[PDB]
Amino acid sequence: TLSAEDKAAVERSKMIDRNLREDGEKAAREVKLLLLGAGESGKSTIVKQMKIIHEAGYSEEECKQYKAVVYSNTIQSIIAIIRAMGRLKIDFGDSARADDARQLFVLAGAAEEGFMTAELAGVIKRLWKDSGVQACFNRSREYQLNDSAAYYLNDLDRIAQPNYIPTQQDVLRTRVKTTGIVETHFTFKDLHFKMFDVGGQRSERKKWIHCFEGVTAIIFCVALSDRMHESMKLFDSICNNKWFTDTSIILFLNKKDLFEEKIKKSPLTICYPEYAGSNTYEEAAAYIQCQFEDLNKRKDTKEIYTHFTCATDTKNVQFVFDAVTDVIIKNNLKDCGLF
Amino acid sequence: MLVSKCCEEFRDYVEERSGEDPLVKGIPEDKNPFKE
Amino acid sequence: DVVMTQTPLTLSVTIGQPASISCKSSQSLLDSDGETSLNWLLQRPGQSPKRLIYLVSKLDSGVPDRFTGSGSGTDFTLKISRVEAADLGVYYCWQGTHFPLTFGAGTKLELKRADAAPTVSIFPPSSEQLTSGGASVVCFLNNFYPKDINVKWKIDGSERQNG
Amino acid sequence: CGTEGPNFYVPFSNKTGVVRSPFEAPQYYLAEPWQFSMLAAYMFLLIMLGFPINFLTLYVTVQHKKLRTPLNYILLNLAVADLFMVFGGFTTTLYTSLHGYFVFGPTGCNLEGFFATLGGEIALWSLVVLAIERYVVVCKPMSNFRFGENHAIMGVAFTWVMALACAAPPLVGWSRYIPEGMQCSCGIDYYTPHEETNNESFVIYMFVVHFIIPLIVIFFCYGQLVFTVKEAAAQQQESATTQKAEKEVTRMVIIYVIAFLICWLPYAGVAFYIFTHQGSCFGPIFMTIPAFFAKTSAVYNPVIYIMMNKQFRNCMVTTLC
Amino acid sequence: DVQLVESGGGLVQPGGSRKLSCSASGFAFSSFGMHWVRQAPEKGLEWVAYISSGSGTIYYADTVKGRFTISRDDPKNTLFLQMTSLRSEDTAMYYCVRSIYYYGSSPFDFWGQGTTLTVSSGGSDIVMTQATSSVPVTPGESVSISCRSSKSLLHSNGNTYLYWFLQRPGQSPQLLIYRMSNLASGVPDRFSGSGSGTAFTLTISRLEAEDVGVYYCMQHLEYPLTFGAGTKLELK
Amino acid sequence: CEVQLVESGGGLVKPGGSLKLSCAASGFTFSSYAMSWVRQTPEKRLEWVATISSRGLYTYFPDSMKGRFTISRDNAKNTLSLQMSSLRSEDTAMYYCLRGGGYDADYWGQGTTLTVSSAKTTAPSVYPLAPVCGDTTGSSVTLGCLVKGYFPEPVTLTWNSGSLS
Amino acid sequence: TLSQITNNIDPVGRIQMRTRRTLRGHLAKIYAMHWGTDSRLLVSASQDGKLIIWDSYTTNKVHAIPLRSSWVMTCAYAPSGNYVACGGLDNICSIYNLKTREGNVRVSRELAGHTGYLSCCRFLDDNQIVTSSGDTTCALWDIETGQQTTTFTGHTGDVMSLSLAPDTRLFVSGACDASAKLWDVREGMCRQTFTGHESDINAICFFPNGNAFATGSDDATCRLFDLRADQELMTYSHDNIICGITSVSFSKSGRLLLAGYDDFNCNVWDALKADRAGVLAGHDNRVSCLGVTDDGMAVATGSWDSFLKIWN
Repeated sequence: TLSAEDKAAVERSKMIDRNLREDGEKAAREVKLLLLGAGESGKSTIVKQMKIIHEAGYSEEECKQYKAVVYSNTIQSIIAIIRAMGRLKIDFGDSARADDARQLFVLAGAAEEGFMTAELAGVIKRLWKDSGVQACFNRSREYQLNDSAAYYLNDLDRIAQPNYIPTQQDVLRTRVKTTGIVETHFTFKDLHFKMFDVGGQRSERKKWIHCFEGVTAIIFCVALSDRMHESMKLFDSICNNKWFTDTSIILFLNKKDLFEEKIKKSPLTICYPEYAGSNTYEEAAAYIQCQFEDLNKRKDTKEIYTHFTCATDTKNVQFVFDAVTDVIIKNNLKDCGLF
Repeated sequence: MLVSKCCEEFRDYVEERSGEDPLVKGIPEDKNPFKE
Repeated sequence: DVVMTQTPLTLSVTIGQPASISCKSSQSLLDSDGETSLNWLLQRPGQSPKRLIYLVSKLDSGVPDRFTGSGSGTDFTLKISRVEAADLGVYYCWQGTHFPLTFGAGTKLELKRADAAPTVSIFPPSSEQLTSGGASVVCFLNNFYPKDINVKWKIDGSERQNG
Repeated sequence: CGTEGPNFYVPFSNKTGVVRSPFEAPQYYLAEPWQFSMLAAYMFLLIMLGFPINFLTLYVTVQHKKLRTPLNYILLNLAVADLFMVFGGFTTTLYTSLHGYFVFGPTGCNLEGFFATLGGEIALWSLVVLAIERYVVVCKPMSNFRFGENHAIMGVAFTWVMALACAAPPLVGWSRYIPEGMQCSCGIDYYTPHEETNNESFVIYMFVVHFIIPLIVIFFCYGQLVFTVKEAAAQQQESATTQKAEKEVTRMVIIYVIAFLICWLPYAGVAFYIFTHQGSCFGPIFMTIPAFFAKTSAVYNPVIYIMMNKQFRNCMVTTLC
Repeated sequence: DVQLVESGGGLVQPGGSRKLSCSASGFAFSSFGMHWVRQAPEKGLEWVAYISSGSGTIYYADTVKGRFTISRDDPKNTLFLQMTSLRSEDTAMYYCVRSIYYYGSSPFDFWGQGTTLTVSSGGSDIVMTQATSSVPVTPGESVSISCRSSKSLLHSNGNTYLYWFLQRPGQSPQLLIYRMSNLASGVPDRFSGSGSGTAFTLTISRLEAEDVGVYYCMQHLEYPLTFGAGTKLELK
Repeated sequence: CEVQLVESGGGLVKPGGSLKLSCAASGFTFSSYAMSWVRQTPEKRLEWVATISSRGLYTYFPDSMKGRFTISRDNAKNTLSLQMSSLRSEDTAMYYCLRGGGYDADYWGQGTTLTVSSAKTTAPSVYPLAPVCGDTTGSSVTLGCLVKGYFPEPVTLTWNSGSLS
Repeated sequence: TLSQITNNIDPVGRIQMRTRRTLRGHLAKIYAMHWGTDSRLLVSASQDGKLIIWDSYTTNKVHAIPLRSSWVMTCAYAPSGNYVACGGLDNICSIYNLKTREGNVRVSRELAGHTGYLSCCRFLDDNQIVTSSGDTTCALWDIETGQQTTTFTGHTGDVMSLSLAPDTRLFVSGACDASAKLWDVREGMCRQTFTGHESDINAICFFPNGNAFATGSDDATCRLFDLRADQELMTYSHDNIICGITSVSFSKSGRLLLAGYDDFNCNVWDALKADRAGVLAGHDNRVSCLGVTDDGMAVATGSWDSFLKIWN
């Protein structure tokens, strides 16, 4: 029995293991929706207004995941300002702040979750009122500074109540440079939905050609009326890949008002000169769907979910939740012995 | 620079490396803490 | 010696040929923040000195892109792709890393004059000045030959270095 | 009506003096040897069909590890069950109608009755549990739950627990195992009285636990399934393949129900008519009708639930040779 | 900043009960095992009790099992030691010591300041022997202290479970060397350890001022954990 | 208001004397911008003078000259002033005041001239000598002028309504 | 060719390696693994949001690190054992200190600046790390100061993965321009560029003396490339393998060529005789990764089936 002090590592391993099992048991039950497209100037923007208008859910917890981001923005902003004070040789209006400045470097490692004693708040209020700090803020175009720096520091009263709920505009302000992804953790009909709006296309084919597999649904955005043959080639390559034989393609033909006007004035033949149908929505949409689905050639079933949509009043949540439920049911029956 | 010189290099590096690999040479179980 | 050396000290360059001048500092110019306090400056005769390059790579407003600073530590290089009339003057590399601030020796860039027949105008002092114990000869030498020649002073048949 | 014995009861009057012990003389005075000739040949027929299916099942599950999933374990259970019916039932009955009398003694009688009843009950509740499993998986009643190998293992163990809760008591001192019908097959004495072994409480226990609960459970689960699928079909009016799946599932569930009633409502009706219509007596010729139906269930349950399953039907391409 | 602050010490009548506390902050308290070690007035260190991280494993010294209880409240990051039927021989300075056990970890790497308890008046264990109780030294010289055990400390797993600690006068003990060759964080490379099986030596080169104190060797092969009596360094 | 840089105080000073240069900067954030003084010797050698921070709490001066020059600044006129005593021969130079410090000195001031000489101002003797007859028929003829004893520079000489220099 | 040069030497013969350990516990796809330099500790990356470091000798998980972003594509272990570097579609390389960690997990650095996904990374020492990204650039970062200090541009398509020379003086990169490029770390530029695959090149590794390397591609071939001769030496392709290759590693002597296939197998080639020497089976889904210990005693395989297996 070579257990000597060692019969302690196993116990640790079993506690870590239990933790890994518990997060894992909960996860994987999430319904994940992947949005792709953006092959145009503004597709995901159209997606964003439809999301704003027809999608919601702001529990306390989703607002809470932005707490660390708010704090990090604030701390990094004040750090940037202080460092610029050192760089530009700006002195305190009152030499007693030199003591604050020593504390400042200490309180700068105090950047933990939600340390907002009245003393720190007063130090920040005093710095923000300083003329050299105001001078830096008004010269912020020469360095990097959140545009909302003054907005928040001037709003500390509103910001510090424990019932603060970030607005939608607050979220829009959360700064995104090169990568995004959109997340929500709302509850609805006892299902936890997770919806992801991704862009970055026109070049990231390799990320979906094989990085995705097992996802619940694809949402493919197409610019109806906004080179083109290369797009058909990319879709052919992705669409017909043997590893994606069993994955559903769901199509939201968006900007339908402009498309309906364009097909009145712009023939479908610009894209497909061999098209002999009429320039009605139904025939042109059916023809496009046919051209895409014909690229498969290796699948007896289709289960394509086609939708007929209207204006800003369209009951979207009913439509989205019915489609989620039918796909989950058919995907639960497919592997329960019944067929 | 042709292939066979580098191939003598691959030989003269490979030859005295059998004595360390425990797979091709195989391994006695006493020379591994992987006995159960 | 305290050497703040810009090299070469004197260069004759063809019109349009690029010029590269090296700057060597007696001490390292890196501060605690990892930055470089370097300015490339041009001082023209009759005009205020004008900054050419700031922070090695940030080109100053209104300065042509022909001026390019490069380098690190004590090794600096200022490059001019095209030598033009505005480039005339004295070139300096100025560091603000160490206090008191130190100024470089500079490179004197001037345009070569055109070759022409030797124009010599001489005004010896009059006999009144010669009997007065003083001698001041006024000598204008325009487009003289050879180029490699120094100002000659001859007194009583002997060359005089002083004066 | 019958010849009461200590270790036996022959449903045939001894007032003539003709009846003998079923452990002793070939009982060729109850019926002419041609009837037992067909009986034995039929048992041999079902042997050369039953061991084929269940063995091929085992070989194929071994061969293809894609089928090695938690959900398929209870089908392995079914294979085992019918192997019980093969060894406990058919072979010793063969060796007795071939002889005319039961050779291995009353202890072999207990062995046969035990293993036969054990196999039949394990199969019964294996089917109950599979239906329960499909209910939980598809209807998803339990919010935020998974169905892994642990649950299949608890299900199998539970089937063995309940099966032993029926087959083992006659081995410890409750209702006795005796040759029933043509006396070549030993089973529970549900048809005579015997106060020493308390047959009534045991038979009532059997009728309720091994009849009322299975029927109630199957109706409830499948009712919820049909209700769920009808609602789903109601919501997705335009998906043709879903309409196909609805129709096919309903076809198969109705098949399942009729198979299960065929399998068990014979014993139920016989015992119930014994109970409410006291004072009667039927003989072996009609008393071997239910044995017929049960053994053939030993036949046509392996086809329907192993052969027809499209997760095993897809091996039948790789199976027939 | 990792802190362990013991409290609850004091003077107690014999036979009474007392709960000591050790308050932890600045680290993941619940991930660490915790020990209580005590030191009689003029004596060495003796291990008292252990509670694992997660409280799944608890060990007591024989003279204390059944009567004394060690416990921890991990959510409140506090360790407790409840003492009963206190005798005069329980009078000691008590240190709380943290210890995480995993491949390559350094057990016993941080000690609290300790709390003092004073009680009024009224075999199978490995013996470790340092036959020399004190040694006079002069600065700059190099010393080698030795200690030996009656059984081999080399285990069938290949490890030799030997630790060396230093207690400077008036301060808490400080870990110096673990598993024969690892330099403790912050300890100068002038310390070095060697030995074989049952006899071991710690050598200091160019001994400095701060090096003065009592040096203990210790086995962690099996519980109860046991210390040597300690070796004092006197100036000439 | 208008960004203005005015320098004053330059001229001739006797050895051992004192003189006050002043640079006034207006139209911009004088209080939040540093300031610099730089001297240029007539021998085309630039020599650093001084650099003061935006608010004047940190001042950098060469040690070889400390104790001779005094710097001060007034926010009432936004003006920097520098007094010099015990000047040397090398202090005869062109002085520029620059907005910002060594890390932000982008604009250079006009500057003023400082000359030190122990000689007292003397009227220069000016005598024009024209070329002899017969050597004046060329296309370009340059006259001669003997100016002796000149102090200080420059000496103004105008002939023919000042047309010729 | 190597094949016609080594024909006389004896073949290796029967390679019958067995599982000495099965590492159980991921419950989703594994995307990455990395051997520690002790040939004993290792890190694995899974879509469960966990980075696990295991002591492979006892079969114990040393750490399970919860990731802030689950869309991971690459990870790396610092040779000191002091740090890891985990990437993601967030374009950020997060650095984690494994030793001065007084028990909780802490972000030690967030490397920001790529404009496409971080596809690969390799440490130099606790200072500098070389990384590749889908933005078509590679970059060397000073982690302490957080700045991209060196940048390797010149690829014209997405950069897929990277391989450090054994002496860490050179590195090679493979991209979707179907090219590999050899880069000198300190000048930050390309000495040589090697083309020939028609596919994006997804994978590459080195002969142990650092003087040659082999690549593996989704085009179902492996290729041998020589640095000093600057060209392909050999192609490895079964005619009936048209699927992608996921992973490559050499045996200690270079004698064995290990290759992972979409067909669920790891074929082992005799590098000297071009004969297939062996197969690693036992998995129910794609082998996505593999590696040989620095000391040569064992190989680990990682798979789409969420399990790791240890072989010798």
